[PDB]
Amino acid sequence: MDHYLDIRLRPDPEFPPAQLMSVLFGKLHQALVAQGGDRIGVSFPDLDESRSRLGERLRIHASADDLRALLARPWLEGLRDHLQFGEPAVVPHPTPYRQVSRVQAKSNPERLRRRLMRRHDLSEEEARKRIPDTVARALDLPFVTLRSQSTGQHFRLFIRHGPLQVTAEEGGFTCYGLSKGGFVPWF
Amino acid sequence: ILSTASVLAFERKLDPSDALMSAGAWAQRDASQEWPAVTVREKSVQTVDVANLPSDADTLKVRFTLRVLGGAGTPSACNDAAYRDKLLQTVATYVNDQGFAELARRYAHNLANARFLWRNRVGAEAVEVRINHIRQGEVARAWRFDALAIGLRDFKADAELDALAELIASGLSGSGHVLLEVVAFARIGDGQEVFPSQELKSKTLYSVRDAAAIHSQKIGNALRTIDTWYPDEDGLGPIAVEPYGSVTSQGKAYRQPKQKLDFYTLLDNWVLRDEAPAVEQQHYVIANLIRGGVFGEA
Repeated sequence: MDHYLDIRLRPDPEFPPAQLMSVLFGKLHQALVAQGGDRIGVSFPDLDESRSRLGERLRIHASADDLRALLARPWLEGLRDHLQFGEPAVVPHPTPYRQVSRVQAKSNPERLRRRLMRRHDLSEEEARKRIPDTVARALDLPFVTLRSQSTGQHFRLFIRHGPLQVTAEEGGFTCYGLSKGGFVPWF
Repeated sequence: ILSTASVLAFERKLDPSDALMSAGAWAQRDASQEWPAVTVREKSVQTVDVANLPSDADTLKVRFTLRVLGGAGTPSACNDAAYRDKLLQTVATYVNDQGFAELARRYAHNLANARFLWRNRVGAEAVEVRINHIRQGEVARAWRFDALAIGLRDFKADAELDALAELIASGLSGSGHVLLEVVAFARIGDGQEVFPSQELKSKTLYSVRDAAAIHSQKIGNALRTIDTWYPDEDGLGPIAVEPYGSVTSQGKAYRQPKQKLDFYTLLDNWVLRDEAPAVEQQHYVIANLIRGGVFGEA
């Protein structure tokens, strides 16, 4: 956790950086699924909260063995033309800590209507009256649009950075690099 | 005075065909003759069109055909005969100084890496490009590159790349007729979605006859990414050869008219006032001449 690897987005004359970010995030998700482990933290060094911008720089946080296992994986092939890869340097000691969390939303009422059909055996009009169409959740959070190998539907994954703390305790990490209770340093 | 003609239309060189798509399996690509074609299907999410590779396939088979014409200096439509003669003389001096050498190397590079697979190359773990020089219906000189070794941002040298480059230079000079069948193979994955050209059901995709395909102008734009001599900053790589260096992805234009770097001012003072520009800049001017245009005053 003491080390970090920094990825900068090369500007692209054919693609805006958002879909490049989505592609690389899917590649690192596949790399972490293949590699395993629960000590991989993500960071957005230039996250703009004014317009919910993802940013043009990426920071991944891991240990030395985890970082060399990640860079040894051949997922990096086919993406070197658009990114920078620095060195697994030690993170600065006086750094505030913040958490990253995947915030999902119930933006589609018909999914929950189908769910309550499978839970309470209600009819179509019962679910229509019980759940209006205005219950959609709109999030002013940065997001990435990806499709999964298990389910081919394209899903949107919101990423939100927590408040700055002064210390961090041990926690877990998901397959996306998002923390289920962990923290990443800010610098 | 020898002013610019009011009509100076140029026909395009390096004609690209519409790049088809097909579905295939890796290590079987040597028999790529009757593979099935990727088809755009309708799935309601609102109705949208999507195109994805079949289940028992991991390789895309984007194939197209390229004609290298020559005679880039001759306009199809002109008004002033003196201006046409002066422009032809200027192009003749450019050809005599270098015989389409560097431009052909860059075009051969852009053919070598499957940049014409726009969104089918970033997510592919292995991309292979096969280029044939077909003559009288038979392959006279076959090439086979790997797109990963040839980067999108550097223009290196290679023996096969030099052979393809001298073929392109012979085509652009007019010493012969060059026909290239370009077949590209990319390991996009099992069942991963492909990205054909988009047509204007909120969004619909391009097809020619029950088969997804890429527009010819997209392949031409990918082959025009040879411009590296613009005042580059923030580390941008090669951009498509356009007048006023326009890039839609960045939303801004390099080679502004305020600076002495756009195609029109260099063309003018190169053929009107005889101020020959730099070798890289004149390469850019000849690239604009090769791509064609509707140039000319009003």
